[PDB]
Amino acid sequence: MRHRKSGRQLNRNSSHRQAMFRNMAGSLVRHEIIKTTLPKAKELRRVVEPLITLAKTDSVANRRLAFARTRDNEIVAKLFNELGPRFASRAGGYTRILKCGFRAGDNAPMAYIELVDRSE
Amino acid sequence: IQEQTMLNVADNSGARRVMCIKVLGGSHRRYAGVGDIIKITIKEAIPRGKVKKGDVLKAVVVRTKKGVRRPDGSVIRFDGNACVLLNNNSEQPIGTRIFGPVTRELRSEKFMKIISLAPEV
Amino acid sequence: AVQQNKPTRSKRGMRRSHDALTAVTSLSVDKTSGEKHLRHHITADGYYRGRKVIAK
RNA sequence: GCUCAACGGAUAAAAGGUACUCCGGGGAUAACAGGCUGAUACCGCCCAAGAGUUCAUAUCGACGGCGGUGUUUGGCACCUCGAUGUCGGCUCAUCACAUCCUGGGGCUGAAGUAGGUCCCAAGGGUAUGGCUGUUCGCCAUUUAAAGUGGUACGCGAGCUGGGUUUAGAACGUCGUGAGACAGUUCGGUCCCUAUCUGCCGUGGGCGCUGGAGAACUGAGGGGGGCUGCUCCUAGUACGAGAGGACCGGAGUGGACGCAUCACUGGUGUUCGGGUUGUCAUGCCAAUGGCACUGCCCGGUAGCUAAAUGCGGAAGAGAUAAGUGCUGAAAGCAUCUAAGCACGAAACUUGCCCCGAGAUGAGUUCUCCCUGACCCUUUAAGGGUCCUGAAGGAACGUUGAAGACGACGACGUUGAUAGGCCGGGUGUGUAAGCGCAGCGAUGCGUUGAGCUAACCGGUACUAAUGAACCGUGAGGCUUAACCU
RNA sequence: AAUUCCUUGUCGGGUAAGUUCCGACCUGCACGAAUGGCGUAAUGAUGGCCAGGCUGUCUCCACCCGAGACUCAGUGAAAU
RNA sequence: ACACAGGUGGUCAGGUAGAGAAUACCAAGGCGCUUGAGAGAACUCGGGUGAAGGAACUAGGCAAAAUGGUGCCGUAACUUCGGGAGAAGGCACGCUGAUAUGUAGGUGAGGUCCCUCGCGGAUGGAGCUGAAAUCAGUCGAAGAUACCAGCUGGCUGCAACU
RNA sequence: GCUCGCCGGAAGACCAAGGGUUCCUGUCCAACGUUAAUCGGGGCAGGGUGAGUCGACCCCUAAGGCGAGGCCGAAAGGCG
RNA sequence: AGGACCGAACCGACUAAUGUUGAAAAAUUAGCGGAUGACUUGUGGCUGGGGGUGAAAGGCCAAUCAAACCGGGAGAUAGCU
Repeated sequence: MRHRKSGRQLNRNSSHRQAMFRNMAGSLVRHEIIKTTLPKAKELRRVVEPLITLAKTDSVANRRLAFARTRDNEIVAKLFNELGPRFASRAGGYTRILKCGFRAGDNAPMAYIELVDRSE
Repeated sequence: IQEQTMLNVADNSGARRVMCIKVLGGSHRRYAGVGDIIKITIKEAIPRGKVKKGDVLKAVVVRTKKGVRRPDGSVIRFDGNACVLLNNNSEQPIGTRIFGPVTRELRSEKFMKIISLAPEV
Repeated sequence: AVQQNKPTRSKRGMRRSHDALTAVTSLSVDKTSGEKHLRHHITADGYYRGRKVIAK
């Protein structure tokens, strides 16, 4: 059974889950608000928010870890230069989820996941 | 230990590799390996040993890879499975000298002679 | 595997008794724009609770 | 003029194989199963010649007799030939008692130990292997015992196909030959998405008489009922010795069932590290992809067993075979007829689970609703406006609950999830820099750096105020009580 | 014996236990010399047996990872 | 019968590792296979890993597990002298540096000389490429590190064999 | 458009067979596409296939076919 | 040199599992055999039904074979359903 277990399989293997969460976190850092299904947003909190908690401290090894995750140097640069000072006083909850309407192609519960102090 | 288990022999008179044909004691006892007595065939024997190949006689397990559990939770695991050969009717040690470690679990009745002869308890 | 006798339209209706849709029964009304929305959902013009959360 | 002798004579004239088969029919007719029967088979009882030192019945029972079961070989051809799959094994069972063990007894040619035989008793239990396709059987070693039968010789819309039981091939035998064998050998396709009953789980509606939230009573129903060995009694009783108690106690096991993860481990593709080959991030360095998680080495939570705790009882009622007391019929006598007391793992309770849909719908505690009007075919009703109560339901964050419903926790009067801070754990001294070294590499910083599902804290993020359902004092008859 | 009904014949051997196997004996129901008789190195997706390694075949199952199965949206059969 | 997991002759053939047209990762180039979204029961399919035992399973080691490469030792009963034979059993494999600023070997610009004086020969002898071995160091539990890649031996029947 | 994954002695590129307009452009989404479709190999129009050197045709044969006369056969016809 | 050895393409089909209203009117996934030859494949052609062809199985002759398919006799016959 699934007792005291965390993580959502999302009907894909572990390599695909890690690849989707890397691409998804890069998209969230770049755009700062994205539309994704609600379970994927709930699992996205657990990959985007550790990167910002890393990015509160700026060092060479920390830049290398936030490169090893998500493998995108522009996302590393945004995480360390633009965000970080954006979220330094904030103690968690950098990402906020707003449930939105159902997808037309298939009835999926959808949501908007956004960084909290987005300007617009 | 189980049936179809090969064991080394601690004692001298018992010779080399032995196989457990039956787990004595119990109606459907599957696995017995601490102080239990098992019926034994001799699968391979050296001629200096008194017993010979194809001979059935009892034995007592003295070393088990599964290992005993002590009351505090300690697990003494001995590498290799070992037996001390015993007569069928008497259940007394054929071998004059026991070799290798033995456990304090074999302290009851005829196994007192085994822990007396064996060096490390 | 197969049926031995043909089920009745009565049995079809008794089986389909629980295939009846559930209405929403409550549609929340937002404060800053009185348009109705699903509760805990955006207003389809872009508001959650009193604030314009999404521009689109 | 006919052994047209198949003698009411098919023609003057005619043998076989088919497993390579095909067609029309039949349960008119065999094979499986069921059904009638029970000769046979099994079990029981009757007489008792006798064997038993003598003594028919301790135990066997001659010649004969009478039944019971459906239980083996059969008899019949009632059912299905517009299809009821064949032995065996695997998985899962369930019943009878003609009881293998354990329980209670009687006789004994029962000193004890151990036996034989018969009666009562179905609660539980009732092996693993060598051989062979095997049920069997024989054998090895267990065990308290390794029961006998029914259940389509239980069970192929559950599994298998070793066997008979197709098509290829060979051997032995038969036949001229095709081929055949109540012989052998090798090989040889096992379909089904569950409508109904049935079970196993889990829910919606309504009822239970105003509506709610909880706690229950227990009518019933289910589970569980096994047993070994060592010691004390006690080397006592018993015994010529040898040996040796089948009362009453205590410990420790085998098997089984339940729960749990503190230990011992297992897994741990979501943690850490090593490393082969290649590709990429410009490059060195550091990383990421891919190759079963690339291959490994360890591993947290969770689940788990091989790990650990516990339980099958004691007791009470009524009993069965049996054993009696008093006691007449029948002055004695007698367990029974009037009475009375014992007596088993069986029965009813006792232990554990469900359980008032227990329509016989029960009880207790608490909560909440006490406003008008109109019409009327008035035990009764319909409608309008105002009012919506306790509470439920929905929605959201979710769970050591879960297929989905359901159940439980929380919703800003907040620790419900994620995040964040600290710790624990696990891996094993990260990156970078410096030093040594020709270099691989080593040393320092450094038990460092990462670290999950864990523990303790923290409103940073999402749990919005509503809205919905539910109403407005609850029928009619009759009794203690008061007008 | 690809053949022997009785038959699981009998001796030696291999296992605790061997209706299988090997060497045989000869009492060949019912072998026999081109319907070939008997041996034979190599070869065989051939038949039978033994052993070592190896292991979830098994004792006795356990965890994890994916595709179904369950729930929601769209399309939407079958035999009977 | 289908926008069907099947069938369909020939041509071309990059890098690295590699014997290779195996295999792995990628060039050029083309694709994600025309239903998705959740949860993370039983059960089914395809896998990974398992304490102790290890064939007790079973009609039968069916299936899984296992062995696997090169170099070098070695290696039988019988034989039809070929065999059997990768028999069986095993050892060394990584990286660095030195031998040797890269050796053995290959390929060959200049210079010089000779000649049919030019697509000529000769010590032609700079660069380029370069395997294997020995010694010493060094890392990990493990160097065929992945994919790839044999299980082995004995007795018998039949058929000589492909 | 940016990432990710897959093939890469192909799932890449080209000839042959075979198909026959499926190629390109515009418009549409009734039916087909196992879903939605703005998309399509779907509907509807309009375009597009340019050779002395590439194939065919052609010149020449193979296996073979037909085969004047001819031999044979009841007729059809067989052979050459 | 080898109807030699290991092994891809290629040819075949030994075991297992899945599928068996399939993806498929014999396929898929792991293993398997042969792989310089009694090999394999393309293009034509030839052999026609009581006939062909067969390293032989009642095998094959268009998903059809103990005598193909199509039309005719033909409304064969059917003491059978």
